[PDB]
Amino acid sequence: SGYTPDEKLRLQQLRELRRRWLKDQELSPREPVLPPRRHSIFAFTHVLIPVWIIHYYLKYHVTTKPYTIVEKKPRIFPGDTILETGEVIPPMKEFPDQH
Amino acid sequence: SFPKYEPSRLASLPTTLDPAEYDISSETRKAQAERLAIRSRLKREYQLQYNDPSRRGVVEDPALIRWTCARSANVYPNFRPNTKTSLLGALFGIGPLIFWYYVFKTDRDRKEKLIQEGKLDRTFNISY
Amino acid sequence: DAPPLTLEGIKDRVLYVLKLYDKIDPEKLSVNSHFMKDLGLDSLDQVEIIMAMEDEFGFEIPDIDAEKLMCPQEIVDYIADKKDVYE
Amino acid sequence: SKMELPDYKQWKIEGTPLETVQEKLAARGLRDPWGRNEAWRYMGGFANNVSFVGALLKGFKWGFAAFVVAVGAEYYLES
Amino acid sequence: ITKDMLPGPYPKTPEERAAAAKKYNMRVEDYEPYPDDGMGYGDYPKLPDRSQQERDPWYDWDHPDLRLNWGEPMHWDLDMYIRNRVDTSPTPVNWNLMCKHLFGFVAFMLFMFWVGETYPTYQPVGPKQYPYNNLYLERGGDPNKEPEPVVHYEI
Amino acid sequence: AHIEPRYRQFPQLTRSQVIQAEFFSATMWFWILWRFWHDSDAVLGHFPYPDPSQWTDEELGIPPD
Amino acid sequence: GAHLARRYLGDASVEPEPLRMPTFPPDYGFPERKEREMVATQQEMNDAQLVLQQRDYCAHYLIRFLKCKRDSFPNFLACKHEQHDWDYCEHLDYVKRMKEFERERRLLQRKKRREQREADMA
Amino acid sequence: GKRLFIIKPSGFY
Amino acid sequence: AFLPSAAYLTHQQKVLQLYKRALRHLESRCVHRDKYRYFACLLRARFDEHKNEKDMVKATQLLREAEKEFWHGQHPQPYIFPESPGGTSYERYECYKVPEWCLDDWHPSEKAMYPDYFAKREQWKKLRRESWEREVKQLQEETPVGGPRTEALPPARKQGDLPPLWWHIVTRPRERP
Amino acid sequence: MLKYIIPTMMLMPLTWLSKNSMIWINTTLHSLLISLTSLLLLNQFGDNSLNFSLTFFSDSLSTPLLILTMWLLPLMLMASQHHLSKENLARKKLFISMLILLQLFLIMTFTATELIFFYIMFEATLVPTLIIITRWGNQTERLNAGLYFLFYTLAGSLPLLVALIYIQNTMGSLNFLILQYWVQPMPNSWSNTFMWLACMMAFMVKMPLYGLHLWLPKAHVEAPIAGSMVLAAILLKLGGYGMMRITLLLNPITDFMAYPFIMLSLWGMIMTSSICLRQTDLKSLIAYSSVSHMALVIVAILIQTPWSYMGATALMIAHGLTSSMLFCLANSNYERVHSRTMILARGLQTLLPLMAAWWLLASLTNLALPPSINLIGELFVVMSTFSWSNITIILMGLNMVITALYSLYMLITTQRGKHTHHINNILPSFTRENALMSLHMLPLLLLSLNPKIILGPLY
Ligand SMILES: CCCCCCCCCCCCCCCCCC(=O)OC[C@H](COP(=O)([O-])OC[C@H](O)COP(=O)([O-])OC[C@H](COC(=O)CCCCCCCCCCCCCCCCC)OC(=O)CCCCCCCCCCCCCCCCC)OC(=O)CCCCCCCCCCCCCCCCC
Ligand SMILES: CCCCCCCCCCCCCCCCCC(=O)OC[C@H](COP(=O)([O-])OCC[N+](C)(C)C)OC(=O)CCCCCCCCCCCCCCCCC
Ligand SMILES: CCCCCCCCCCCCCCCCCC(=O)OC[C@H](COP(=O)(O)OCCN)OC(=O)CCCCCCCCCCCCCCCCC
Ligand SMILES: *C(=O)CCCCCCCCCCCCC
Repeated sequence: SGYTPDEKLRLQQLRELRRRWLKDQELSPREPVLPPRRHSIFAFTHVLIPVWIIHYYLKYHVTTKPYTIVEKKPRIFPGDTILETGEVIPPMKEFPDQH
Repeated sequence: SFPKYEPSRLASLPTTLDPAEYDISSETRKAQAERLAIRSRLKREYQLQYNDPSRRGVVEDPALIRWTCARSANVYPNFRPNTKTSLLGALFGIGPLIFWYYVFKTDRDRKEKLIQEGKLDRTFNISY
Repeated sequence: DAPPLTLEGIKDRVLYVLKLYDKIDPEKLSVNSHFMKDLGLDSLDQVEIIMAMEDEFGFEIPDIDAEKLMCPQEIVDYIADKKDVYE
Repeated sequence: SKMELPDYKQWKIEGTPLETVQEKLAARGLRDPWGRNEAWRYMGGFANNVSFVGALLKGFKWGFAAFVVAVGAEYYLES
Repeated sequence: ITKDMLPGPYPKTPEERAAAAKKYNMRVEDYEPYPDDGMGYGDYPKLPDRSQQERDPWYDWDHPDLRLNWGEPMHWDLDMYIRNRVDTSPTPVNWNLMCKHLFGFVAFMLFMFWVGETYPTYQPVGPKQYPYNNLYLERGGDPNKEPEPVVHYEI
Repeated sequence: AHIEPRYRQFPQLTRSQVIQAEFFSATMWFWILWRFWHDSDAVLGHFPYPDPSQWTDEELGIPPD
Repeated sequence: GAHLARRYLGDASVEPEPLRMPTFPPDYGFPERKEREMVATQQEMNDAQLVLQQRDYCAHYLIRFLKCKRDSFPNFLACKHEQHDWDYCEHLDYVKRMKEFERERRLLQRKKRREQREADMA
Repeated sequence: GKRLFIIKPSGFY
Repeated sequence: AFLPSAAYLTHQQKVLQLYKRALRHLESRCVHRDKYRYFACLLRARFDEHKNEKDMVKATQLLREAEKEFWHGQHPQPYIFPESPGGTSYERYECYKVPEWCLDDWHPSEKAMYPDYFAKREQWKKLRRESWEREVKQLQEETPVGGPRTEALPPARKQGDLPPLWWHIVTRPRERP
Repeated sequence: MLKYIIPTMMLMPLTWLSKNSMIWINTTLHSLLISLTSLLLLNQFGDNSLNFSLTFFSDSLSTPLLILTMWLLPLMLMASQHHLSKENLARKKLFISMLILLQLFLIMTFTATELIFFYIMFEATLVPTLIIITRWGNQTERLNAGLYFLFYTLAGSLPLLVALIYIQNTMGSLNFLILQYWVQPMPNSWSNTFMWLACMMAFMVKMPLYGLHLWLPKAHVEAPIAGSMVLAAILLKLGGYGMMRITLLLNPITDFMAYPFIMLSLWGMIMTSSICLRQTDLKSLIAYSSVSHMALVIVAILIQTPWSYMGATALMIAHGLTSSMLFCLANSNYERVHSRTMILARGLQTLLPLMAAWWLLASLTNLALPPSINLIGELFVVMSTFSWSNITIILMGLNMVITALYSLYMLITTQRGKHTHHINNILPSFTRENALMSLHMLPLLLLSLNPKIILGPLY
């Protein structure tokens, strides 16, 4: 067995009222009635102004203080020429060639 | 046959395996009808206030106020100092205090003995 | 995603599933065809019809509601009530 | 608007594994009433899906052809 | 809310038990209080200690998030048996069998990591060799001291 | 135009998604075969593993007494 | 990996213990045994900032390879020859370590045969 | 079309 | 057991709930549709064998050991529908189900944004507050002494009267707001 | 300090001569001007404390408590003007007079150069607080809560009076500046043991210590919102201030007298956080959270390392702002649902999204999210207690786990889940409420930028 006739009548009436409610939930074609209110600007305003700001900051307030920007010294190989000195690094010993 | 399900405190017995669910006797029918009647009368008493257009507030639950007043405000008037409560108040009240006292006292006596002998390595410790 | 259901589309899909069930001939079937009185089906058949509705529309009908849907119009009305169609 | 559903007569289970299921049920006198509901899954475009070695070797033919072309191009490029 | 709707002391007479069972909106035969061992429960009902997860999720509850109704006597540990917290629902495997299998698996894995620590695998090679007395100055050795010469040979 | 949903049957495909799927499967197999051609050692082996049992005693320094 | 079975399921008296080996002197069995020559200078691999795990006896090929890798930027597929030279010399060092293992294992065999011959004689 | 009204709490304040 | 209308579960309802749980857990065990269809017909045969059983004690015993059968042979992670309780999408959109009375607290500058909606809402609120006293006196004249026995609600009997306690059923939120 | 005492007294004719619709606006405006003026106390030096007169001085410990105190008065006036809207005009002016007078007592409590003046002001702060709780408290329990609040403090503090007059007769002075140079070692004797107890137990009650905290989840709950704000934000910190002054004199006897109280507070921060896990009252949950946070300040004062004092004064300021904001959020829901039960109003983020953002940020500061000064004080106390004993890291970490648990449990319970259906008087958030929340939270977040002004005399 299924519903009683009272339950089917109540579901029918609630169904009609529910569908009227949901149909009233639609918008009008005039609603929402609102009150009355450059191609590469991103790469300017989000990079080129921050690189200016951060480079000014790092150049004249951070690198002016000691050990703030400390850098690992550049790697020196046999054969290199030092720019600060002009000193040429002597190369390695000639290899006991294996193959 | 099949391994029987053994219910635990944190894993209860299912409704489909409970032997008291399949009762057809009239005392269980009257108990379940009376429970449905209580739940239905409380349901009606709720949803008359809940569906009221004039009501704008809190449908106050006396069961909730009754629960919070049982949880806090009625505990001490329903307290009797007896064997069970005194042993649970001594075990759970000063037990851990004595335990952590002897733990931290042992650890600090050991640390102070190693420090005043120069045995604890304290080379770079200058923040304290 | 998720195109809206209409009562026309729900009724067509429900009758489409019930016409693909071998214990119901399609030429007798209508929306008011009671499964036990008219179509002469078992309660096991009604449970299987509800499970085919669940596998068709993708949501579970609970058993307190599944024991009561005894004609296809009741099923379409229940799927309307739980999907809120004709907004 | 109106989504027109296809024919319900076109989903017959002959030629599907539902046929083998109904044969192995009718061997003991059982009959399946929901096979035509399941029959769309095994027919039409969803029929004859690939295996797993057919799944891994998708694009193997064009990839191996491009490999032949690139090896030939570097063998003709060194000269 | 008023005085005779608040919880009271432990019921001793059956009419006090019936008045308390009427107070907590439940049957007299289903009303059991916590046992009067003085812990401080009063006449509050001992509900059957289930989580709210076991409640019927398809029933139209008055509090659908909590699976609880209005006027229903709450469990003493209702804040504990919420669905955000401790679940008491029936498990497909027994509790003791779960505990035995999990403890045995964890104990067996720890025992086998200890055995494999006691019997480690390696490769049929010697130690890795390093120049300059096993890299004495590189490993922070002081240059005022002179290490023992660690000499490696060809093979 | 967009895709219209179908009922109980294989959906409408775009030519673009099919040629992209085929192109990236072909790119996968071309890259696997190309790197297996040029390297061939990261899978099978870089250097021949020597046999210590076939080593003589003179190169290892084992004096017979 | 059969040597694990020979050390565990057999005896360890003939199998070498990897944490302490060589247990035998490096001249015991070698008349005038030559040393391993270090090609890369200590200051050269100090200035090259090599990892202390990487400052082994074949650091010179690693220095040449890192110099090629720095100098051939951005052509990151340009210096496979220096890399294979460094890998080949690491392979030779690994063969030398295998020779140390087999030398210690055969001298443990020599000590075992020696003490068994001594137990048979005296 | 068939735009539905979205009941949401008062976002003015 | 626990139902809003009935006070118990009948034997027939327990058998049907067992049959549905068994088919769902079997479908979880028997993933492919042809194989599930085969074993589901076998399970239908196992339920149709003891179907015409008129001994209620024998049927109760068969139901009980069939529940033990189902408990021993259930899938540990059965398939749950997503909006079904336990499912991966269950009660997901409850954070978007704002009740209807929150529109009453809007500022008039955002009620002016939807003039026809609130103008059409005021007649719903009017309809509810004229239906209310009639549906209260409808409930008090039909409910017996001692309160209602079941949680069933009676429908409306006259024409022009709305069903009693209809507002929070009709004006409930949608499932996808 | 007279340039702050005199305008606070001039707030009394400002609140009694104001027009009847102007008595909130005028007191709010001029107390905001006093709070602006409070920043002149940041004239601190690395060697010397800012020593004004024979009566008043301010080091870097009293200065953040002063700025927090003078900042708390306009926020208490904003919080307490909605539920006292229907009050009589004379009783409204009496409430504002009790708030102004409590501020007047506190700002010369923290600056007291001499310790018996500190005692007189310190116990003078009971009387407006007692009047506020027992007069403008809401429920029945406010009278009993006023009894507990009065008679724990006086039971602790009347031995403190005898102790301070004994120091006055022995050292010759209770000037703290003189006692910085005339301090003598306090050796082991039973006389000095009870000397230590008489000097410390009043402040242990005021913090509160675990086991003596039973005045607090009734006084903080049964007060009105301005009472709850001042009790959580300043009146617990009077105890830590008095401890950091008075433990100058209690050495070396503190090095073994501290052990029972360190055990009580290290176990009370576990037990009261566990209590917070099972509270049904939201306001009591915030009360036991305050006990849990002040237990760490007690441990940090009793181990008396510099990192511990820095973390303790940072945690006192941070907890003042955070607990005041948590009570104000609790009041913002209590003024809608008229119940302090936490499980009643649920799902409130669906209704009040920006107020739920304020709930989120106050729950994040409660769980000590870095880089807030909550985490700074928490973290420095954990560093110093680890250096004290390495096994205290277990209790500190377990406390942090339970603290995160009850903070986010409070957030999830009140703000998340399905909303309560039968509650329909959930108004939108007023501008007063959101302004109150922001005036708590925005200084608490800006103090993460420059946190050195809340790290005490030995930053
Ligand atoms: C001295 C000059 C100082 C200038 C800089 C100021 C520095 C920060 C100050 C404080 C910033 C937070 C205040 C605004 C948020 C609160 C209100 C709110 O919800 O607004 C949403 C609203 C936009 O949202 P909506 O959708 O419209 O409505 C809200 C939604 O309904 C629902 O809302 P919702 O949930 O969608 O959105 C809330 C969202 C929710 O998200 C979260 O809660 C996640 C946050 C935590 C995780 C991520 C951060 C972790 C920590 C890392 C960052 C700090 C260190 C970074 C440095 C590097 C590492 C060391 O939170 C946020 O978006 C907050 C962003 C900023 C986070 C700061 C940390 C807050 C976390 C808690 C404390 C952590 C430790 C302290 C850190 C202090 C740092 C200074 O914002 C506004 O309209 C802004 C109003 C104006 C704000 C002014 C703030 C400064 C005022 C100071 C005045 C005096 C000084 C003058 C300077 C003025 C500068 C403008
Ligand atoms: C919160 C509630 C509880 C509060 C507890 C407060 C602390 C507990 C201990 C307080 C002891 C009393 C004050 C001591 C002041 C010390 C000053 C001094 O000079 O001491 C050295 C003096 C030494 O004597 P003297 O100073 O004359 O001699 C000079 C010093 N010698 C001895 C070296 C020559 O100590 C005393 O005279 C006695 C001190 C102990 C007094 C014991 C009585 C009180 C017992 C505890 C009561 C606690 C409250 C109970 C009620 C609670 C509410 C119901
Ligand atoms: C090198 C060392 C390596 C060591 C590795 C192992 C160390 C840790 C050992 C295990 C300890 C932690 C795990 C136990 C607690 C787990 C709590 C948890 O996850 O709760 C989740 C639970 C709901 O989870 P679930 O069942 O999945 O939900 C599905 C939908 N209902 O949610 C709930 O029920 C809500 C719970 C809220 C209250 C929580 C109370 C418990 C708090 C536990 C604190 C533990 C503190 C440990 C301190 C250690 C100090 C050293
Ligand atoms: C001896 O066998 C040395 C190798 C390392 C130990 C054994 C590793 C066994 C697992 C890897 C090889 C698996 C072959 C199927």
